[PDB]
Amino acid sequence: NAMWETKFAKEGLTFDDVLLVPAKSDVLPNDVDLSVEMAPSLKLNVPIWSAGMDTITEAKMAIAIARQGGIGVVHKNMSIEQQAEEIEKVKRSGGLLAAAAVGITNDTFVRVEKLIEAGVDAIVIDTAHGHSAGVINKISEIRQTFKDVVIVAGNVATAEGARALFEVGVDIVKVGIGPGSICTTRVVAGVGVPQITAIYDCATVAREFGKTIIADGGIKYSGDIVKALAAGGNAVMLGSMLAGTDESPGETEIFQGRQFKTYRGMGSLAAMEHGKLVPEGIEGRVPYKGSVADIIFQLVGGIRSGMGYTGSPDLRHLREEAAFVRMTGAGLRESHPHDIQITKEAPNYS
Amino acid sequence: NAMWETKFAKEGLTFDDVLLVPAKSDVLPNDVDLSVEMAPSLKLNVPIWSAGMDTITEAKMAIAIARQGGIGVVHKNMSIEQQAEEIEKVKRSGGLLAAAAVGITNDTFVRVEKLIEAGVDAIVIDTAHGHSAGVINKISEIRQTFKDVVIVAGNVATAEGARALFEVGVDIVKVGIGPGSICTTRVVAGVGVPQITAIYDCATVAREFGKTIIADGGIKYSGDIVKALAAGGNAVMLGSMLAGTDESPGETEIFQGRQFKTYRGMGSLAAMEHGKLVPEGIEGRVPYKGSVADIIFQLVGGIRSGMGYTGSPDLRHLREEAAFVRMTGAGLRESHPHDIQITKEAPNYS
Amino acid sequence: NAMWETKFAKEGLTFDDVLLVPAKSDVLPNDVDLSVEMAPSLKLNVPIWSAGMDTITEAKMAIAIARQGGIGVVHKNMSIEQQAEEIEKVKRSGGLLAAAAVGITNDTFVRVEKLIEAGVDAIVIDTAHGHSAGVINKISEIRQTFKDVVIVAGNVATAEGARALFEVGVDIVKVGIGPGSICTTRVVAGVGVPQITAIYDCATVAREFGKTIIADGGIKYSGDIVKALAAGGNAVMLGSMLAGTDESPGETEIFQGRQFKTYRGMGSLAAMEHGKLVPEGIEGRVPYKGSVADIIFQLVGGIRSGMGYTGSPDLRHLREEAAFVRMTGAGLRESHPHDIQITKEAPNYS
Amino acid sequence: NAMWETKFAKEGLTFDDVLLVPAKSDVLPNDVDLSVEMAPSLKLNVPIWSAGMDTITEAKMAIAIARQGGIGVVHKNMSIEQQAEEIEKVKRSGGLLAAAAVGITNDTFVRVEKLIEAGVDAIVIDTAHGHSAGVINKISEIRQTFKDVVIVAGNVATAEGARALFEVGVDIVKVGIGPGSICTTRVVAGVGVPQITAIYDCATVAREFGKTIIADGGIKYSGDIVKALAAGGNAVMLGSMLAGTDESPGETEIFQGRQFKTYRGMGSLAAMEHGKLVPEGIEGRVPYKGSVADIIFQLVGGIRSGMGYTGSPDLRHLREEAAFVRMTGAGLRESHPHDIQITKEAPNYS
Ligand SMILES: C[C@H](Oc1cccc2ccccc12)C(=O)Nc1ccc2oc(-c3ccncc3)nc2c1
Ligand SMILES: C[C@H](Oc1cccc2ccccc12)C(=O)Nc1ccc2oc(-c3ccncc3)nc2c1
Ligand SMILES: C[C@H](Oc1cccc2ccccc12)C(=O)Nc1ccc2oc(-c3ccncc3)nc2c1
Ligand SMILES: C[C@H](Oc1cccc2ccccc12)C(=O)Nc1ccc2oc(-c3ccncc3)nc2c1
Ligand SMILES: O=c1[nH]cnc2c1ncn2[C@@H]1O[C@H](COP(=O)(O)O)[C@@H](O)[C@H]1O
Ligand SMILES: O=c1[nH]cnc2c1ncn2[C@@H]1O[C@H](COP(=O)(O)O)[C@@H](O)[C@H]1O
Ligand SMILES: O=c1[nH]cnc2c1ncn2[C@@H]1O[C@H](COP(=O)(O)O)[C@@H](O)[C@H]1O
Ligand SMILES: O=c1[nH]cnc2c1ncn2[C@@H]1O[C@H](COP(=O)(O)O)[C@@H](O)[C@H]1O
Ligand SMILES: [Cl-]
Ligand SMILES: [Cl-]
Ligand SMILES: [Cl-]
Ligand SMILES: [Cl-]
Repeated sequence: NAMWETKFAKEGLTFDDVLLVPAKSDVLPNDVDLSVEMAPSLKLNVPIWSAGMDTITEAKMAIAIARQGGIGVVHKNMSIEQQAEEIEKVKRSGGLLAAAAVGITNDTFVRVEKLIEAGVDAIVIDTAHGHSAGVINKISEIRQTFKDVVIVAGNVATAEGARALFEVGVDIVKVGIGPGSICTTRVVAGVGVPQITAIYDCATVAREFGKTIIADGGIKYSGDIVKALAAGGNAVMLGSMLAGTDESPGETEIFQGRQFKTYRGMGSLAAMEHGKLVPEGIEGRVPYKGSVADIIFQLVGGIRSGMGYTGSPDLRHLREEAAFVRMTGAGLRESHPHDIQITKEAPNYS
Repeated sequence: NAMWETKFAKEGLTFDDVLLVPAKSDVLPNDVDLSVEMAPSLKLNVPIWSAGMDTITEAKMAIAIARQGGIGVVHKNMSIEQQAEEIEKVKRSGGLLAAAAVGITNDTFVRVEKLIEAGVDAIVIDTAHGHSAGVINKISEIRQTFKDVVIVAGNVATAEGARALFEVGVDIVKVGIGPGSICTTRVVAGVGVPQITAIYDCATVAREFGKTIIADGGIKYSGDIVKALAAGGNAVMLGSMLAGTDESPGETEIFQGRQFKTYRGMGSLAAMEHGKLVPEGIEGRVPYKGSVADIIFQLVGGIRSGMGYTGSPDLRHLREEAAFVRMTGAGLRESHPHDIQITKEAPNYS
Repeated sequence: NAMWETKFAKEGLTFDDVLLVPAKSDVLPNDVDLSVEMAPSLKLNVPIWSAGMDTITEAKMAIAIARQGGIGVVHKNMSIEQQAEEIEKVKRSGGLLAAAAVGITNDTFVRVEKLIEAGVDAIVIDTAHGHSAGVINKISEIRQTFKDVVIVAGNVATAEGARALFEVGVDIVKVGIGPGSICTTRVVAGVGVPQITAIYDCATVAREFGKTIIADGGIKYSGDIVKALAAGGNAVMLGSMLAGTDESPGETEIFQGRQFKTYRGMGSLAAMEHGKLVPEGIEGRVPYKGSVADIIFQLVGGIRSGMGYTGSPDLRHLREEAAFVRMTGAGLRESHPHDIQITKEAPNYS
Repeated sequence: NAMWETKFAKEGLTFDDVLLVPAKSDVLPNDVDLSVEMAPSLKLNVPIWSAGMDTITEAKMAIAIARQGGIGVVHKNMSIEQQAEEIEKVKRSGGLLAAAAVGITNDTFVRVEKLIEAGVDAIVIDTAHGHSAGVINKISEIRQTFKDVVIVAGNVATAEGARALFEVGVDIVKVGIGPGSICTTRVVAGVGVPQITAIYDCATVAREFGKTIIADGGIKYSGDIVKALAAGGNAVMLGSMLAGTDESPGETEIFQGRQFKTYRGMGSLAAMEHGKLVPEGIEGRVPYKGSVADIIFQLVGGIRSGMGYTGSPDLRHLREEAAFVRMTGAGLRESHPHDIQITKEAPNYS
């Protein structure tokens, strides 16, 4: 049995397993082009999507991140009327780009229709297991019903899963099973793929179709964005790094003389109340980060620095030509600050 | 010398070394079939055995877990009359399934006979080193004396050990040398096999015989059960995850304003008093977990979630067709929640 | 250049990298033979040498460990008259075995002569770098001067180093560069070999000569002794595990309501005062352990347990036939107790 | 696409991944030759450069380290007149060797000229990404303008980067992208090479040209210097290990009853104020270390000890002939002191 014999053949890498190799460079960081074409009708100035989560992205977040060159995915833990109204708030703030999450439920077709009426630019079909017959069949039916809307669908973590979604007309495949900071899928179900490998395997398929992927989950620092893009992601999706900003939906708390905000998985127990299956996320708090504009400024600055190191004048070169080097945990220790008592907080390092 | 030259050839994986790869799925988690045939006369509704330990399973535990679809192994740190009486309590609670542990001692044959008189469904011949001449010879003699009883025998961690036990008529081989949470076998004797590899090597033999194995020890989360089953285990045995429940034999203590219960290895010093050799277990305490019904509900929910991800409609497909991906410690860090202060305890994550 | 190209070819394992595989066994732990012939005139009942260190072995320690079946190496941080007098105390306690450490200094020949006059059974030529021209030349000269004395010489960590010492008539080669608990050789000089690999490479040479080796340093638990012997060591040398016993030279201190004893490297600054080069050891304290008899009882019990698991009826079988399995750090975590609050101290686990 | 297929082919090692193998030795540590020819006109008695950082090296540091056999790189976070004046202070302290850092800015040519007028011995062209067209072109122009000055240029971490700099007449290539203790390049930009591999790849090129390299960053102990030199570095550059000395520019602070000094990356926010791009360093404090003379004495003593172990009579033999052994994290744990409560601080181990 080939299936029995190859049970443990596959290997997987995540962000902390790899570094990008410096290469000959002709481009300064400030001259790098960060724009990316997600689909023929959807181009971003910076390759960053904000996560469709009820503690990350409502209209306030989507407005802030679109003004920085990204796009926000308004979460679906609200009525169809409310979610459409959030989209109208974004479009009425200068015609900014806006995306909106939908599930595979009995309201999906009406919800998509009202979101399109509100001016939405992308529909984000968000499911725990995108590589399933019922999901692929509904997606294909959505694709034929709404022929002109940009469709993001996920999540998958394998070539075969990304191919199954591109085959039914998905424009953008969202990649990531288990890497999220608030996620417990891998300890509760035992299922996942290390995220760098998942990006790489799915990007290989996306290139064959001429489409794009979103690297979703597990990003901890600006350098992880560069790794995610160089592994083949056309853009990334961020929760943890946008959590605790002014524009995120919560209100700040004071715990032990310091400001925090709530960040919780959409599969946590509390989040599923807001909208049977056992939880696959936890509920937590993160330190108050400040404004989205300031955070994106640091992220973008890390991407530009990385691309100056790799000689990437645009994201295409970073995706196609940047090489990695594998490292051990000892290499990870060398990569972070070591043998030093940090006295002042850096704006891009905690 | 081939033995000298191959001293370090073998490699071993445990649960934290691997993840299950998501695959094309046609089955929702709630429609998954969790039943397993351990032997022609013994079928379980959920593939879970409770450990034959004096701080895990007496009649109260065996009743609770059988009512959830599993089976309990009543421990043998009691007289023959007492252990038979515990079995009668289980059978008088609605004819529930019941198993009972026996050693290889001078009372084994009488103890097995009285347990069969009490209505026991499986005999669990529990030994530290199942792959030994004296144990295999007594087991074979038990097999010929009691021809119709389901026999579990262990523990082994190699193909040759599992084969030696199946060769003398053992119905179910219990697998695990050293992985137990309360176990020190590997630091005291230096002996063991990482548990995923041990399950896989033994399951390969079990398939040749048409018999089954129990993956015993080292399970920390519900996702480890899915890994254990996908590595070839027909069912798992749990101590740590059932420790501290209402139905476990101890009484709850209050330490620093919180409830705990005693959990100790059957090879710890205190456990061997209750029933020379140096200890191979420690004595500890675990937080109070609540009822067995609530804990099994979370475990079962993780198994169903995992099988929906792998597209396994029953445990046979999970055993034969699910693939793994290997990961580093960095991948393990990504798999658990990271970079977040958990504020609310999840029912399936500590 | 082959030397340039193979700079990083070699790989090395230590105790925490490996486990012993259980095998078919015909021998109970209590029936195992632990005796070992170190040289034609030197046989031990248990394969354990106590370290020649000024906080481990003087006459009191050598007496206690010889009474348990081992042999003690009286340290040389004392005059020739004093060290010879310590040996007389051992021989006057029932003719017990006794060994004594010598350096390569300008008193070595007189010191060896007086120790032989006192009845010493083995001379332990202790040097930091045994694989050096000056050391090998003095050793060869000692071998020809004292033709009938058992000679231990070390330390080396490679086949070529062990071969160089056996070539000049060394009876027993002591193996270990850097693994000691109190040792900083590897961080100060950058030099060493992981200890399991060092034992294995040197044992390969020892078998060709028909001689023996002592696995010296890095032993943390009784299971490490079994790994050390199965990797090819004929016996082990212990410092850390005998430190803090009643029979060790220090007096007990009380720190924060608990008893401790001093344990320090013979290359620490303080130890070199007692007897230029930069220190290669640290000075520390360990918890009070109790009597040597009780500690050896636990160690011996772990060895017997390990050999029952591997089916080794004597140490020859363990050396020649026991197989290992390699494991990751995740496997190490599974091997120790995990996910449990230990409440009672085990006699063989801290 | 070969670039796509080889995205993860490369592997990298750092100091904690490797140990030096002991070898046959004819040379005592005190007889080892530590001198190194960096360029035909620049020879050092010990192979150590002090880092060109505003919390490490001004005239006071450069004087102290030159008096120990090394050379100091006076940092450039000061005017041209001030930096030239610091160099005059060094030359007026007995004609000691002195080096000075320059950037690639609009003052570089005047700054180099005034530093040469002051008697500087080496120019250290310090850039974040030495493998860039603009940097290589300015360096080549500096080489043709100042034909007789020793030129150090960096930093690179690849063979192709080192080759590009040697091709334009650089005498000494400085190697290290990301390993620095105060450095965040690898987490902010995602870019780097584990330092042992980076030294080895660049040294391979340096040998073809007959030139030299400086191993810059990540050195934590004296043993790391030996590893860095044996991996092919002709000398090392130190920040962390010289930070907090009397001769470093800061003044000592008292924090919680203990003395500290400020150590900060030249890419930290505060350091860039002293002289847009996002920070790539943090600001911290280190314990007060004492005098440079005492620290160098310990470092040099570790190098001599290492070379006695490897049988290296001079640095050429260490570079060309010393072999390494690879180890896991378990091997790293064995290499440091373990299972001991250090009571007295060692002069070469924290
Ligand atoms: C409860 C869990 O929730 C989540 C898991 C992962 C990511 C999340 C992100 C946002 C919100 C919730 C999330 C879940 O839906 N689990 C789950 C597990 C296996 C499944 O398998 C299927 C499925 C299989 C075959 N056909 C259709 C669906 N749905 C599944 C849902
Ligand atoms: C003291 C130790 O106890 C246990 C070890 C491992 C798992 C446990 C689970 C429940 C209760 C006690 C356990 C033990 O029996 N150790 C031990 C070690 C090696 C042995 O080897 C043999 C043996 C070898 C050859 N023939 C017969 C028996 N019995 C052995 C017992
Ligand atoms: C100071 C250090 O001390 C020790 C190191 C390692 C183990 C110890 C155990 C007990 C007591 C002291 C120890 C040492 O001797 N280091 C040292 C380092 C390199 C050497 O190289 C040579 C040497 C090389 C070539 N010929 C003769 C001697 N002796 C050396 C001594
Ligand atoms: C802000 C950062 O600062 C440093 C980074 C690394 C080491 C440091 C050591 C001392 C002082 C500052 C350092 C930097 O210059 N980053 C940076 C990143 C990418 C770059 O790419 C280029 C570049 C690329 C192509 N042509 C010319 C320059 N310069 C770059 C500078
Ligand atoms: O509770 C959940 N379980 C599993 N994954 C989740 C859950 N909630 C959000 N996610 C995923 O995790 C991503 C955010 O991960 P982060 O950026 O690492 O914090 C989201 O964009 C989702 O893809
Ligand atoms: O003290 C002992 N020493 C070694 N293994 C033990 C001991 N007691 C119980 N076990 C094993 O450990 C299992 C429980 O492991 P856990 O589920 O990881 O807590 C039991 O089912 C036995 O197989
Ligand atoms: O200070 C020293 N530096 C390096 N090795 C030492 C030093 N002192 C003792 N040793 C070695 O370390 C062994 C003890 O190691 P332990 O059993 O792991 O504590 C001794 O038998 C010596 O071989
Ligand atoms: O802030 C910075 N970012 C990145 N690297 C730096 C920065 N400042 C200094 N370095 C490098 O780090 C080296 C010192 O590293 P350390 O010896 O490990 O403390 C310096 O010689 C520079 O090569
Ligand atoms: Cl449409
Ligand atoms: Cl029967
Ligand atoms: Cl003699
Ligand atoms: Cl010039």
